Amino acid sequence: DAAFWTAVEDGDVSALTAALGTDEDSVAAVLPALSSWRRARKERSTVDSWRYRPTWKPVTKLPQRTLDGTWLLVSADGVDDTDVAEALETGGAEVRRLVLDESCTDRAVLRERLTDADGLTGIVSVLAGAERTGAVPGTGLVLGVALTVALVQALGDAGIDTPLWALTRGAVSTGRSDKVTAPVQAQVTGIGWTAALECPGRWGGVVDLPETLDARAGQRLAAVLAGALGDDDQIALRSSGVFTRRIVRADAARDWKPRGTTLVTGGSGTLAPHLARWLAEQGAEHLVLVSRRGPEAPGAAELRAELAERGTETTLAACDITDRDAVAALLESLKAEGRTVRTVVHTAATIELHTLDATTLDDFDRVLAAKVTGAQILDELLDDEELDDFVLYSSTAGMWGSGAHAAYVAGNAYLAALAEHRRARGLTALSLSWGIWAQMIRRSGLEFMDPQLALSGLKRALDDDEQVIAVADVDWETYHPVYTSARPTPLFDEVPEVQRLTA
Amino acid sequence: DAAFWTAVEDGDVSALTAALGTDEDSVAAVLPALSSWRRARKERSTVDSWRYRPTWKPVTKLPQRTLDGTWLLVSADGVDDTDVAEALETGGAEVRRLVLDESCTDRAVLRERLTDADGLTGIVSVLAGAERTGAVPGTGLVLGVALTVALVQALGDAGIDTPLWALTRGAVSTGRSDKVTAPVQAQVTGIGWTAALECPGRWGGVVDLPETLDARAGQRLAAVLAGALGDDDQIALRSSGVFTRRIVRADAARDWKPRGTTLVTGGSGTLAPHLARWLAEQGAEHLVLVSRRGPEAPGAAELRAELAERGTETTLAACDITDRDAVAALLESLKAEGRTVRTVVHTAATIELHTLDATTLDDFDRVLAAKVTGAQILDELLDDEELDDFVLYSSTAGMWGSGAHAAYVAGNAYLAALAEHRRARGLTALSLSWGIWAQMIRRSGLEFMDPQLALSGLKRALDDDEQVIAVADVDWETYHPVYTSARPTPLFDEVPEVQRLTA
Ligand SMILES: NC(=O)C1=CN([C@@H]2O[C@H](COP(=O)(O)OP(=O)(O)OC[C@H]3O[C@@H](n4cnc5c(N)ncnc54)[C@H](OP(=O)(O)O)[C@@H]3O)[C@@H](O)[C@H]2O)C=CC1
Ligand SMILES: NC(=O)C1=CN([C@@H]2O[C@H](COP(=O)(O)OP(=O)(O)OC[C@H]3O[C@@H](n4cnc5c(N)ncnc54)[C@H](OP(=O)(O)O)[C@@H]3O)[C@@H](O)[C@H]2O)C=CC1
Repeated sequence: DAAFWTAVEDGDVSALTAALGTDEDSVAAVLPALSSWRRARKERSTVDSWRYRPTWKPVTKLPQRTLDGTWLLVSADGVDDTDVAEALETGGAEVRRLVLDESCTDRAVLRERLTDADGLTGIVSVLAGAERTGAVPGTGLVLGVALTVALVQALGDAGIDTPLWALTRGAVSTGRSDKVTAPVQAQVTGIGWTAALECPGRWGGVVDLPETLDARAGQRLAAVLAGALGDDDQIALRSSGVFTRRIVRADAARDWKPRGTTLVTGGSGTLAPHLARWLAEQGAEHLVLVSRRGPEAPGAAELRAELAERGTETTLAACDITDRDAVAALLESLKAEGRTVRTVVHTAATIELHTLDATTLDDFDRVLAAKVTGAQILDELLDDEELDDFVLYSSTAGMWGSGAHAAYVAGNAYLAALAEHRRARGLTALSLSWGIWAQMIRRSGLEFMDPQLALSGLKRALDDDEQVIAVADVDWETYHPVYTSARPTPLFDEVPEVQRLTA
Repeated sequence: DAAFWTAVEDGDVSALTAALGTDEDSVAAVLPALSSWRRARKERSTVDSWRYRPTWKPVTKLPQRTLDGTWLLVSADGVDDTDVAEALETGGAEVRRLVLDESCTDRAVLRERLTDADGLTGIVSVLAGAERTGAVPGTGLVLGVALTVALVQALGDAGIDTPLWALTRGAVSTGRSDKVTAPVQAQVTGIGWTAALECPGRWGGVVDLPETLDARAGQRLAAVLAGALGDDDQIALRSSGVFTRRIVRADAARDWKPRGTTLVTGGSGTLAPHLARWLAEQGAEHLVLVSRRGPEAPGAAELRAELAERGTETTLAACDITDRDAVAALLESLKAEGRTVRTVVHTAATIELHTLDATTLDDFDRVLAAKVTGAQILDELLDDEELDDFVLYSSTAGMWGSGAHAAYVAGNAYLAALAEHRRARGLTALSLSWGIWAQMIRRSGLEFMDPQLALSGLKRALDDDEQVIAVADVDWETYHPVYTSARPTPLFDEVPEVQRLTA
């Protein structure tokens, strides 16, 4: 068999006409079409091993357990704690409220408030409630987001090794009819995931909270906070009970074709070229590539021409997607040609590394602002009528944590949520998590992907009206052990090849 | 893939010319030859899962251990015990010699000698040394063979539950240059294997002994007898150390063609017809089918004709292979045509069931005498020059034990040994262990085989100048558990599918 297929895989051989004994003239009559059919099969089959979804697994049996000692409950602005204070009280603990203000975004200012606060038993932050937007210049950062990075920083500054937990509400979808209601808080989740990795000694976990925290949910939360679930840190809480998160392989409904005008942000970018070629191969009649540099960008003028030869008019535009009125200018402009944007693809991003201890608000802001303010602005303006697609580029760094990627994970998890939140209200949106496209890097367990195969991923996704998926080549037998080397986790236990390993 | 091959497997479809897109006229031009190539592949691949060899696994680390209490050492005629008595003495035990005589072949007569012999610690029989041939009328049974069945019978009669062990010397080949020197004793092995199954409470095991039992080998034997090896009952002892037996799958060198005259015993038989057809398909120009009935046998005259149409003169002969002078008559006869017998195939057998407690010497003799005296007689007479093949038909009931098959196992294990003994002296011989050919039976874990596939087994064997192999379809996941239900054993641990199960 391997012999047989190898022979057809390469072609230009008679090892077959031997092994089969059918003349020879009727071999190369069939050979290419068979050689094709297995090129195709080989490529569907590999791609298949690249797709993954995050999913929520019910906890069948929640070990009964209560809280002990003292717990600091960290809020801000006008974030209500009561409902959560009550659960910790009735769950057996003594509660220290620590309210914060915008000036605490400063890690020095904040550490000054952690006096009379050692030998705590646990810490609990409901800073994700602080969704307010204009309260820390000159950043565009969300209040609670900043305070969160602050809080983590101050505690490592102060040397407080007591375990920290973050609570969101409305940032996860356990599925069913569990709408995402506050995509913003998924930023904190994002940091949470990452802090798990960076400072595993003092990170508890993160918990989405149900619309209403009743008594049972109270008790449940208290048990989770206590330590009930061991190493299981990503947790949702519903009135139906408790779920922990897993990453699963996707199971191996229509067609898809680029109509009207297609917008692509991050045009000056690295991946942008592959996508634009690809889209021109799908019959794209007009591509708008947007990017601050835009026209006068290092590959801009030649790929413009390369696409103009295949029949695709591609207008380069210079615009900053962080600019409500520039983008509004451009959008309203084309509508006056008049175009119709049927598809947006949002690759606008600046990937800068940075650790949580090191980073500053301004690094954090720099990384987020393009992806994020990008999407909200696109989300505000775009017509939402007729435009049948709205694809967001994302990363596994953001379907789960990565060391030193806190902001990018924060930004990427927001994309997914904003995607889930839009679908929730009946609007189209796909957040797709790549995946590294084509050595220091490659030993981490990640493998690089062919841009075309990788775009096969995206085709399938677009055909299937997905809302969030990953497309990535992972060698789990080296990835997993790297990943867990400090902190252990069940996040990947349901990935078959990761099971074999565990045994 | 399964789709793809199914389509070609059955043929007469265009699901391919679709899935491939290569016209359609050039599909059925190739389809049959491809459809053939996978018929062939499918059949090599199944057959492959049918082949097995017995093999001997070195015991790396022999738990140090000695013997305790009293051991009865059972001999006969002029079988020397000393060398073995000394090992039990120096190995820490008190020794009761119990010599037997031909009249003890009677289980009543024998039980009268087991008075003053309870609360023994173990029993040891070296009855396999009694290879003498004319000492129990009217049977042709080997002395020690009969005494062995006797001994087992008397002990269950007497209710003595102390564990029994049988020693042979020269009946196994650990491989290397380990010649088989006394094929006869493998009969006792054969019973031994079976008694393991029938009365597992009082059976110890069986041990081949090295040419010379020195002190180290003494110590080793004493440890084996003590209980060192636990559940491991088939054991060889060499100066290099101790081996236990395993059944392994064979690994998936020339060609083979039936020349001159081919002799087939068991001609009137069930399998004989398939073989004769098969041999006529290999270009056999003359088949001698021998069998007491011979000419006037239930299918004889028509298969004779059926083979005469394909060009193969097949002479039916009436002869009893238990008759040194009849067989000599017939052999010498044909040489006077003159023929030359190039190939013998020895299927002459009477498969009657019978338990060890129930059986009588005469049942035991009936079953053996055809297979066995058959082969010795063939072995004595045949020219051994020019005749390039000498195939013996055997059974897994005889590559290992079966309940109630003691005699057939005894006879089948002798075939293998006589095969190994002939090769040892540079004579050709193949003992092939089938395998059931095509429901009460089939639930045991055995599956029936196509006569043609099954003969593919034999082809490969004959091409490869094998000396002993099995060809059998076994469902191990039901066979193994049936097999071990009373008595546990490692005999099959090295068969991959039996490992999975154990876990
Ligand atoms: N490359 C890879 O292998 C991987 C990529 N990804 C994801 O895929 C996407 C593409 O990555 P890649 O192309 O490598 O990233 P790049 O950094 O190459 O692309 C960023 C593009 O966005 C533009 N951009 C930056 N800031 C702004 C702004 N304020 N307004 C408008 N445009 C801006 C930049 O153009 P300009 O500077 O001209 O404005 C640049 O061309 C990313 O969003 C990333 O999350 C995920 C995993 C791996
Ligand atoms: N059938 C199966 O599925 C299996 C077969 N086997 C092995 O394959 C072989 C063939 O089995 P099968 O054909 O079923 O057995 P059969 O009982 O059908 O064949 C026995 C043949 O040998 C002849 N025979 C019996 N006694 C004597 C004698 N004293 N002299 C000459 N011939 C004698 C008989 O003919 P007549 O009475 O005319 O003399 C009979 O035709 C056997 O040796 C067996 O060990 C192993 C496992 C399964």
